[PDB]
Amino acid sequence: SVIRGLAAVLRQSDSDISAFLVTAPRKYKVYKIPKRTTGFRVIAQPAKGLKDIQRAFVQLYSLPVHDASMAYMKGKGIRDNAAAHAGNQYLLKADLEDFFNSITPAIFWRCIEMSSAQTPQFEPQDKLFIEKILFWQPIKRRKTKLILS
DNA sequence: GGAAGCGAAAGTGTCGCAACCCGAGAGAGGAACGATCTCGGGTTGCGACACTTTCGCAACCCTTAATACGTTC
Repeated sequence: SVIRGLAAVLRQSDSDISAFLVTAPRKYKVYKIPKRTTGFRVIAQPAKGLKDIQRAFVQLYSLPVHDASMAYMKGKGIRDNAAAHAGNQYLLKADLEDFFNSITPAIFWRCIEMSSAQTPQFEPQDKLFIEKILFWQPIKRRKTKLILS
């Protein structure tokens, strides 16, 4: 079903979407961006074909997001985030470690299962395709390690 | 995640020294052997240190990226 939806949006055949997705987790270009002090960050960008599929997926399936989440939200940004705290005198900042690379298919599916608000329902057959759409395989030899980039 | 080279940490084995034991031997005391002391060789316990083994830092960025200027993750 996910495949049919994507094929319709991208005006492609079910077969060509399915074929592309077989090795989608490996279709990432890896490069370095300089840090502002010394050193580099390593970035993995999906190939163009995969980016299109990923955008289509996000368009087709609305996942719930809390109002406290300020990043990547339409009409919100760093100004809104800062303004939320401007009237208070005491401040605490905390950070999550390796945030994106900590999110695995296992976490994703657990969150789907646990979620209070109306999550899209996926057929078991679609779960494998979704994993291939959303998660990157950093290590060629280790097919079992999929993470968000 | 983890190349290649490197060294920290930690466990094990080696080996040389000191202390001890043993029998051999020249020959004090005084006039018959053999007292006392030292040579030379062997054993055993000890502990400092050499040797061995494992771990972990982080090169590379995989065929697969985009290019109007800034900010944030």
